[PDB]
Order: sequence, then C-alpha cells, then structure tokens
Amino acid sequence: VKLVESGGGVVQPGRSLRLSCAGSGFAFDNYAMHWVRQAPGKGLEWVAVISLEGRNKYYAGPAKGRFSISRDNSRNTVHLQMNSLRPEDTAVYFCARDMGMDVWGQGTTVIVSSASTKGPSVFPLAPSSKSTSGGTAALGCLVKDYFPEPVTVSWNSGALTSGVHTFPAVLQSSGLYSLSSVVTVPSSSLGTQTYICNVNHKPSNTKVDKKVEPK
Amino acid sequence: DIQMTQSPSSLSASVGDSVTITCQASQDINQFVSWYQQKPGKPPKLLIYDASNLESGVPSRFSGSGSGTHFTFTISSLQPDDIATYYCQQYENLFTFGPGTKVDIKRTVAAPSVFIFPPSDEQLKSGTASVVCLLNNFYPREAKVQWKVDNALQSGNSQESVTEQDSKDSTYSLSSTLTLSKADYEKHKVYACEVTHQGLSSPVTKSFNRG
Repeated sequence: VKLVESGGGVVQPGRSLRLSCAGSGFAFDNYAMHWVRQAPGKGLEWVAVISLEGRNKYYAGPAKGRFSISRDNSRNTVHLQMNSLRPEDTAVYFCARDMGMDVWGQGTTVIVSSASTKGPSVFPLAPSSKSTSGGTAALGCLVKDYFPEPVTVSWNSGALTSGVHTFPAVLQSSGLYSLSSVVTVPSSSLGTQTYICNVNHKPSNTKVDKKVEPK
Repeated sequence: DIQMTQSPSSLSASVGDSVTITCQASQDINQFVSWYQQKPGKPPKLLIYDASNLESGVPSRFSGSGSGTHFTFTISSLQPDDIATYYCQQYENLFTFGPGTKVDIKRTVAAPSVFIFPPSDEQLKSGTASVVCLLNNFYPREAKVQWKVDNALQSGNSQESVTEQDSKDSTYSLSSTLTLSKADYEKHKVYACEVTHQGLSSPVTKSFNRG
C-alpha cells in the first residue's frame, strides 16, 4: 500500500493550484480519504474528508469555502483544488485513508508567495576570539536571501560531519529564506585545516563553495 | 466546533521511564480518539485508535486509556526511537488534531556555549548586516536570546531556529540572526547577545564593538 501526493510548488497569493493523490496497493473505494496539512514547525491541521463513495463532504474552519475535495474511485485518486491561496496556506499537504488514518503519503509542499526564485548569497561566519571558547572555535556560513526552499549544505564535500549544525531555515519579513550552518573545530586547527561550506540551491541552479577563514 | 487540548506541551523522560501524556476535548467524545506519532520530516504514524486499541505492529509498550473527556496516552518504557511529537485526534464528530506534545530524552542540564559573529565585510558591501549568535549543545531545549544594540532591547527584528535533539549527546543547538540595515549598523557601537538558560546561574552575555 502506498499514497503518492503530487502538485506542490510556488504559486502567487490569490492564484490557483490543484493537488493530486495516487493510491497504490488496495481497493480505493473501501476507505474514506483525508487531506491533512502541516505548516512549517506547526502541528497537524485536518483539512477535509471524502466519504468512501463521495456522497458526504466535510471541511475544517480554515478551509472557508475555498477548497474542494473530490474522488475518483476508478483511478484510485483524490484531489484538492486550491483556487485563491493565501500565504497562510503554506504547508506540507498530506494524504491519508480512513475507515484511524493508518496509511499516509510522504506529502507535497505548497509554497504560496510572490517572491521570485533567487539563489543565496553565502557569507562567511568567520571564527574569532568572540567565536572561541577554551580551545574550541566556531565558524559557519550564512546562506542568506534565497527562494524557494530547499538549500543543502555540507562541509569539505562531506569529509567533515562531526560538530556540524545546519539549522532549520527561517522566512524573513522579505519573504526570502535564510539559514546558517556552523561547525565547532579545535582552535589550533584554524591555521592548518581549510573549512569550506558547499552550498547547493537547485531551484536557482546555484552551487557555491565558500572558504571560511579566520579574522 | 470540537477543539482538543494536549498536556503537557513538551515532556522529558529518561530511557526506560514511564511517559504519560494527556489530551482533552471540548465535548464528551466517549472513546473516539486516535493517537499519532510523527518524527522530523516524516508523515504521522498511527499508533492507537478508539482510545485503547493498538494498531498492528505497534509495540506493546504504547498504551492508552480514555474516558469521554480525559484521555491518557502512555509510553510505559521509553525507548530511543520514541523521540517524536505525539498527536491525539478526535472523531466523535468531524476530526480535529490536538496541538501535540514533544517528547525528548532527559539528560543532565548543559549550559549553552555561546558564540557571536559580527556581519562580514562582504555582506556590509551588499547593504545589509546580519549579526549571528550561536548557542551550542545545551539541554533542556528552552533558551532565550535577547539582542541588544548599545544596551537597547531588540524585539521583532531577529529570527532563530533550533536543531533536533542530537542523536548521540542528546543536546540542542540554536542560531539567532539580528537583521538591521547597514546604515543602522554603522550607527551603533556595542552589539550583544545575552543568553538565558537553566544551566546558567546568571545570563551570559557575548558582545562585540563594531570594529
């Protein structure tokens, strides 16, 4: 059994997007289907349900009459059209089947924003005395002002993993994202070992290797 | 409509301890609940339905009991893969998820190692300045970062994010960046990040002078 969501992407506030959900592994008509969404860092929010043969529809408050959940028991698919999306609708959108919700999909991400696709500027977070503590130095890369997610970061092409912390991104007031990735290394290694953060922003076709040297 | 409470908001227990978590309804929902476990970046996993019926393949150490208004999901012996957020959900009428409850492993308190980074000269050429404060390898998760610029409390012009509990030392790390215009940056002298944490008897302050 398997649910596979589709759709997803950057669409402007007020504009339209349709989500699809293909279900392999069982007779689709036996279960009611759900759509459940999850905003970045927030809990599950139930969107809507479709009865096993499509007669009974029920939505949640935040739907507010803008969404429509339908079903195709012959193609084993459910859909969810989103006609006038608000940035408040940014979330991962999950599929689930119900008589409890035992089977879920991996989810598809709806990004609703007027920001244009943009690759990050990678600024050093240079290690200094004020970034040092008893022989341990901290250094990193500020991956600033990119859209949309995701961005990946490794260090020295993956040869450096111990002491790496690549933090969740944040959505700036400008609507562009920004994340940091920091490593802790021995202080005495600063003048000997080279520290490069390898940044990749595939939506903008931008790959940047940034060497981070002390001040 | 039907709205549900989840108490507590976060819980910490050691491996092998008994974890009990509560969920409440704005109605008598008898025993019509499910409970889900969700790990970072992953879809929810159904654990219990009808308040007490375990799903197939869910360990026997996961148990629940229910009573119309008051519901208890219990991990009777916490294992390391039980690190997750747990969500109760009603279906006595329609369906609503609770806010959820995070469960992490309890370890001894660890104060954060604080590091602060002035904005790079590369970025200053761009016309912006980001000041970054890093709080490293602390426990428990709760920490407060307070930005000051020549002692002024910055409020609303910073953003932060936290890692997940590290898989081998069980600590968290946090990074906060203060955004301000280059023109405002060049107008102030002392930039400080003042950390509050259970492991610190008094707030620790990391600061630098522009230049």
